Amino acid sequence: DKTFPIMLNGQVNGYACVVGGRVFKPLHVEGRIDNEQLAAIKLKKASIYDLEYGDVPQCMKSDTLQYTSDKPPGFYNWHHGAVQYENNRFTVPRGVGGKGDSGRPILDNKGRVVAIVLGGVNEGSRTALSVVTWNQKGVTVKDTPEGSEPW
Amino acid sequence: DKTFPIMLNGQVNGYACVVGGRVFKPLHVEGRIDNEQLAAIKLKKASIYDLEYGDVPQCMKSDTLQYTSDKPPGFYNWHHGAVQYENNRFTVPRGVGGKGDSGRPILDNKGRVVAIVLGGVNEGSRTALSVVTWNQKGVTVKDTPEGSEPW
Repeated sequence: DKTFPIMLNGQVNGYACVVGGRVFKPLHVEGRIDNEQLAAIKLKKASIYDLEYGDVPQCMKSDTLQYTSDKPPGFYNWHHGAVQYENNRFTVPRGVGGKGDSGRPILDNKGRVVAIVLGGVNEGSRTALSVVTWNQKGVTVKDTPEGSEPW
Repeated sequence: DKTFPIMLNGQVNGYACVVGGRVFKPLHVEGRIDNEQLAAIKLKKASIYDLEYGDVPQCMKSDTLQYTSDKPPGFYNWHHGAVQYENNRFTVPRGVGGKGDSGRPILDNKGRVVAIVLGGVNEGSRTALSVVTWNQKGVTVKDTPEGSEPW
């Protein structure tokens, strides 16, 4: 797995992570990408999408496995423990999921990155997030609960 | 000894090596030289010669000892074992001496770099190389066996 922080002013401001099929960088924030191999790659950002085009030589291509439909409620391994929910983002503990750690992938226990967080700072006594994943049939759609800011 | 790979796209494409008297870089291939001290040195390439001018401060000057005439057939320490031949380049093992490792010096067992390889990919069930060294009286001449490509 290659999940890389983004270098801004010599400190971490983002967190770039490569995914199956295409290499991914969260283009919501800026900062020089730490990896030198990615340091010479053109940027392809859409109006609302903040994703890097996959231009890694196909030796290390598809570092991960993408995620299909049929979301279970079960455990998804997160950087800070497992997450367990199905209707929307898991009720992450308070304090966790704040700010400054943009671009963190939530993966299945089977190695299938279910979604990519793009904010969702607080959602009450619990907290869900604003993320993007396949819609129902494999459509890269973002869902943003109200009160969502990059985390 | 300072033998340095050449940095192209953040991976090794060449192999620069400093020699007695003058600092050497194989200018046949390109790529940013890894060493910062060499990163600010002008380039002096001839029509057929791919050698860097020696512009290192004379503190580390003459890192090696050059090689005189009277080639013995004996062992010359190579990056991949010793080499033993006199008429031409040693019958290197098959598979060894392929491509991508340009700029590798062959040294005497006494610390005297007999020649510098500049290709010679394959020469049959054995393999010799295309190299450059003193001719007979100390003349920097290249010999290229037929079927020679940079290695």
